[PDB]
Amino acid sequence: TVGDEIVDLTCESLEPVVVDLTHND
Amino acid sequence: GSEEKPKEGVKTENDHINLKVAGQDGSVVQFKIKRHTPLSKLMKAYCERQGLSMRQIRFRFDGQPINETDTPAQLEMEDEDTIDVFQQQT
Amino acid sequence: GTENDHINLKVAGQDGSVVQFKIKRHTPLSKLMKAYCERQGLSMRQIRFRFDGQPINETDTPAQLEMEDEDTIDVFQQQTGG
Repeated sequence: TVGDEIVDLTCESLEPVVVDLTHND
Repeated sequence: GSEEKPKEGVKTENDHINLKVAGQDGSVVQFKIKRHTPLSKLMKAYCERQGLSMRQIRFRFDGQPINETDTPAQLEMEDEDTIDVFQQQT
Repeated sequence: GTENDHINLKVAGQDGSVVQFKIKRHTPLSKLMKAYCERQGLSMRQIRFRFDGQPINETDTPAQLEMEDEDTIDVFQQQTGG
């Protein structure tokens, strides 16, 4: 095959509720 | 060089999968497509790939014609699944 | 305790290095992992976060995974589902 694949589909994910990030590591 | 789409991660559509199209039973191609989307969106890839009218080729899925309009999900395709293309120049 | 507020998840990077992340339950872990990728330099696509013994999805959420603000997100680079 060797090569990307064009097609463009619907959405990918959905986020009901939001949230921030954190530090650590 | 790179490879996306859930390596065999077909859960419930809207989770893109790689679609393999076998043309002229001589080789294979691997497309990346979700599911809920009509396969006619995929049927032209191969074309843009091999130079096919898209409408002129003939595709198939495990026991299904998947008449483009058919969406992988609707039919229940999977990652790395294949869709055979057979279209002569006559 | 925790219904739809935040919760801290511990993401482990296979090497024994885990990380804490507060993520609202009904929120796609794709954010928590995004922070993990942020934390270091992973791709998030070449990475598969597994939850304390439970394959993960970018959309999978703590609630959806019955996690909590004291669970652990396990990280595995490419191996799980999508």
